[PDB]
Amino acid sequence: YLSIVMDPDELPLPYDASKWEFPRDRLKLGKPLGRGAFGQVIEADAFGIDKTATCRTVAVKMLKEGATHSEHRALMSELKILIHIGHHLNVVNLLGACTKPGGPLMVIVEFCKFGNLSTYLRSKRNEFVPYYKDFLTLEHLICYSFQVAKGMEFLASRKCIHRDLAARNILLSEKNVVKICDFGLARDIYKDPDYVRKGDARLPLKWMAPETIFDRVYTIQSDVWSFGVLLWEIFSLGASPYPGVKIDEEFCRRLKEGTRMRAPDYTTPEMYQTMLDCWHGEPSQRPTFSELVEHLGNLLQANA
Ligand SMILES: CNC(=O)c1ccccc1Sc1ccc2c(/C=C/c3ccccn3)n[nH]c2c1
Repeated sequence: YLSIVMDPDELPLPYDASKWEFPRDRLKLGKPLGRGAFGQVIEADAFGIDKTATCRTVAVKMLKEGATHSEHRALMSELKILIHIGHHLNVVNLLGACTKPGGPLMVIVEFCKFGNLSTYLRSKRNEFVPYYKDFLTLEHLICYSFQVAKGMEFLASRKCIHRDLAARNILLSEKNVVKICDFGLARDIYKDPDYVRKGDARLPLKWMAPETIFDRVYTIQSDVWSFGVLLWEIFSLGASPYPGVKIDEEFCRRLKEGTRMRAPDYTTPEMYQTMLDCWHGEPSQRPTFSELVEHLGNLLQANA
C-alpha cells in the first residue's frame, strides 16, 4: 500500500548502496510511531546517519508479523521512489536504508517530533489566537498551508502524485516546518474511519475528487482537490471533513452536483475562497500547485 507514486500520465530505479545503505548495528529501535496490519513506523536512534559521529532520532518503516513477500517488494519500491524524488524541505527526507540479507528491510527518514498535523492541530484548540507563547496563530496556519503547497509542487516536478493527501499524512517538526509523508503500510486503513469500504478497496472518500470517486482517475489536479480538503482541515484546527454527514452514494451524488463544505471556524475569507477554487468540479479549472504556492505566498506576507 503506497499512495505516493509515479504519475501514470507522465510515463514512461537503481539502488546506490554506497550512498544509502546504513548498518543495522548503528540503529537502535525504539517505540512505535504508527502501526498498520503489515507494517509500522518506529522511532529510533541512528548513530552518524547524516552527521559524522552524532546520534540522530529517526523514523523507520519496516514490516511486521502478517506481512508477506509482496509487502516486502512494496516497501522496496517505496524506498526506490523516495530516492527518485530526492530532497525538499517539505517532504519527509530519506536518510538511509537497511537492505542486507539476514534482517528486515528498513526505510529510514527524518523524525518529525510533533507527529501528524491533524492530531497536533486538534490538540491546540485551547491554545490558538488569530493574531501566549506557544499559542498557534493564523500566521502558522497560512504558513503550514503554504509549505504543503510547495512540497506538492515539488512532488509534481518529480512527476509523482500523492494518492492520499490529507492532514494525517502531513508531519510537523521543529521550527514550524511541515513535511508531506505517507504512513502507507504503517496505517491500519481497515480500522481507520477515514477510509471507507468501496469494492475490495478502502478509500479516503472525503478527500477524493469526484472524478476519482466516480471514474477512478488520479491526477495531480485531483491532488489539488485533496489539498483543498487539507486546507479545510488546517483551518478547522484538525476537524473531520463533512461534519456529521454519512459518506454514502448520496454524498458522492451531491458532491458531483456541486455541494461543498461550509467555511471552517478559523478560516479567513481568502482561504475559504481558495478551498472553493480547489474544489472546482472541473479539474482543469482548479488552480495548479504553482498557482497555489504563489497565492498562499501572497496571503502569508499580506497577513503579517
Ligand atoms: C513515503 N514514505 C514515508 O513517508 C515514510 C518512509 C519511512 C518511514 C516512515 C514514513 S512516514 C512517517 C510517519 C511518522 C513519522 C515521524 C514521527 C511521528 C510522531 C511524532 C510524535 C508522536 C507520534 N508520532 N517522523 N517521521 C515520520 C515519517
